[PDB]
Amino acid sequence: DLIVPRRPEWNEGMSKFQLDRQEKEAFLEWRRKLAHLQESNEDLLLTPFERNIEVWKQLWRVVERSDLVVQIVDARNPLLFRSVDLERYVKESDDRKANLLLVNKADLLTKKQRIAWAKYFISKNISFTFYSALRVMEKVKILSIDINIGLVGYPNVGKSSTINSLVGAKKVSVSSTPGKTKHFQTIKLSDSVMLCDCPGLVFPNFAYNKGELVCNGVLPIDQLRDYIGPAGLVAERIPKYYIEAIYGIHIQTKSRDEGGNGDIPTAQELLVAYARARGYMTQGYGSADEPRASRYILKDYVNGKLLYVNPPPHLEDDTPYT
Amino acid sequence: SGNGAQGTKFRISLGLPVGAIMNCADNSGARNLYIIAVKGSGSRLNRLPAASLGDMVMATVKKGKPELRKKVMPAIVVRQAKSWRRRDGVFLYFEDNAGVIANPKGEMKGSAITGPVGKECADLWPRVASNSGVVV
Amino acid sequence: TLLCCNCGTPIDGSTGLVMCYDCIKLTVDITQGIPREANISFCRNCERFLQPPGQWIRAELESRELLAICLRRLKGLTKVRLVDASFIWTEPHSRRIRIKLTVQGEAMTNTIIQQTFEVEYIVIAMQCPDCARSYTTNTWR
RNA sequence: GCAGUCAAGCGUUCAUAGCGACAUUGCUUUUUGAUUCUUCGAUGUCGGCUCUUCCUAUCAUACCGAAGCAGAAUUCGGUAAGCGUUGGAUUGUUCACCCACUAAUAGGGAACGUGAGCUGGGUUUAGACCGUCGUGAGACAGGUUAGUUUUACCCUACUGAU
RNA sequence: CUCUUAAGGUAGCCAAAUGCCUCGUCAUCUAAUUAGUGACGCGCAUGAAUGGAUUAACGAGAUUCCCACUGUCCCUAUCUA
Ligand SMILES: [Zn+2]
Ligand SMILES: [Zn+2]
Repeated sequence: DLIVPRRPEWNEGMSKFQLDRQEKEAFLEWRRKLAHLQESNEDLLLTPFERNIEVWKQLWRVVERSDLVVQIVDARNPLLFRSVDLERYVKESDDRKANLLLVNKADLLTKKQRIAWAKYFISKNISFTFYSALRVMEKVKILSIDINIGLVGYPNVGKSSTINSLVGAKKVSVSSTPGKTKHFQTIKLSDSVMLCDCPGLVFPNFAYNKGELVCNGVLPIDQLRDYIGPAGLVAERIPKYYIEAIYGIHIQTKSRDEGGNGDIPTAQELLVAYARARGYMTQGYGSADEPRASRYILKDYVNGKLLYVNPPPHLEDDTPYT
Repeated sequence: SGNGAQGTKFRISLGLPVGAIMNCADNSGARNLYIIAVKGSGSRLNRLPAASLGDMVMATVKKGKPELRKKVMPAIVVRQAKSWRRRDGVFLYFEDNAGVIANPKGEMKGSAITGPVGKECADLWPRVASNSGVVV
Repeated sequence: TLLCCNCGTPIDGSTGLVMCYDCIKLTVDITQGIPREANISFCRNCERFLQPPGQWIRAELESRELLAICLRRLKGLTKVRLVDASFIWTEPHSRRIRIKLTVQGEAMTNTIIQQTFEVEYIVIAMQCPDCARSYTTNTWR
């Protein structure tokens, strides 16, 4: 539901104090809804909504002065990366608006998937475009070619490397961490336009909070402690032969045929076929350590080597086909 | 000894000290038990404590059902390989050191015990004797 | 088809279970051994705070490492399988901090039960001994 | 570091059942500082292993007394040092922290006990690497790595033997 | 716009044999780890042939963990020259 607050009446007045306070209060009362929707659903569900006054104030320096904002989204699960009420929000000053969201890194999805998935956005008559940034229907995937400019995105969905296909000049910092690029940078190029990015953020995607799929880049995979949810999800996907295919390991002959695991084992019978095949053993006794081998498969699940894609808006058995 | 133990046990040759890894004999899903310390132990310099048949220990699990391990729990031995002596003079020894998981009051965690069990533990802990099929 | 064996009336399932949910809710407790108010310390010049013996963590208000110091605070919370330690909001000016904790203490015999309990963390102002003495003038290095 | 007298006041109203001001007298060498008095033609310098004994400012044990001491459980207190006071992870470590048992896991001394008793991880030679300084040789009490530990057959003591 | 006479740490890497504070912070290994590994980086004082980064193989090189193994240890005992 509600996600992003408003930018009320800069208005060209005075009182730096006032310009501070009318946004500080906005933040204090913006977060109220978050707490209102916090106990709203059960009393456990809670997605990663930042509460930093500093970055929430920095966001009020960039979008309006850009007046043309564009979104970056990973092409593996593009619903949660999208912001619901950002469309609703960027319609407040009565001027040039309509962020007109886009998607990014579309060089993993196949032919008979991409068109039936463009039907999603088109059926809801919304704007979008596919863009392979590393390297209405009459398109396949448009090349690099196709007044200020905003560039917002989720952490490390590729926003810090999308500009390496525009100028290719290595202007902004990038690694595989969700907290790198900070202290917004107005990158100048083609002086008729001026481009500004922002620090990364995380918005109120209430759908799928605990039993979800935000183990992509949202929480630090380099710092996790659950190691069964974040690993067992990959077990429900990626049929047994493909992990036998890449790594070459021998997992199980479906021993426990009762309601313990059955087919598609869980995150206790395959992680012990990896670490025991990698020699990663504990301190005290030879035992296949799971949680430090789950961080050697999860950095392979998200970078793009082990691939799984979203199914249509209805519950569907097997959309991907390796 | 009275951590739920019924009577007073005679002395038994201290077979398995700390650092020892003894099999588990219950259906709790644990497959071994690493002893770390002992109850009723005595304190002498450089003497690491030890556990005999019937004794209660603190143990860790090193193989099985990862909701069990990486925590300490009480355990009770039921077999040892060190030959001890019953007061009828006979000596006897099993072929494997083996124990059982329990709570601090003497109640077991599982429901049955595979393999034989010592008289000197069954007489002392009744719940063990209840879940046991073979006593020597 | 069993009886609650504490009250008696609740015929429950044989999935493997114990006395009635109301009976375990009211009589049995597995969160004992903790104060529900915790007094911490904090500066009013550098905004710093610590555990009683240790270095000041330097973390700002509403940081992730607040949970680190708050778990490092000596309770029996560490004993039992912590999970879902998310933050609850409290008024900044009323100088209180609130967290809800949930630990899975075992019931009688291998029956795992949720627990929903809350704790409040209150703060008192210090002046930071290391930050002071430094403003005092004793022997130099 | 420890003790004693004044004890604002906190301790359900109930100045010491208990904790704590302002100070004030004053103790031990088991702490730093200060001195340079003894050793500069050899007092072998960290810690640990081992082993013995002593002190009490008592952690437990025994016996007593008082408590917002019903019982239970605790706290404080008095004589009291007879007996005991651990196994382990990390660290060279003293110190520290943590796990676990335990009646308890108290503090200290004997040339900061103890190298012809051991070890040599550390410091403290020469080799060599990094960082900073320096024009440079070279410096760093900064980090890292490698690096010879000697003699008793004498006197006494002690243990045992004539 | 600039200030010192020049330029102003780029790609890359990191509590690294370079990091004082420091037993840095987070996670993990452990019953417990000032150790070890992975990640973070305003880095006292990293850094590009005063060479940077990665590297299969090799190493009487330094360091951590595991299986096996054992008188290293619990805790000592015995035999021979
Ligand atoms: Zn009931
Ligand atoms: Zn301060």
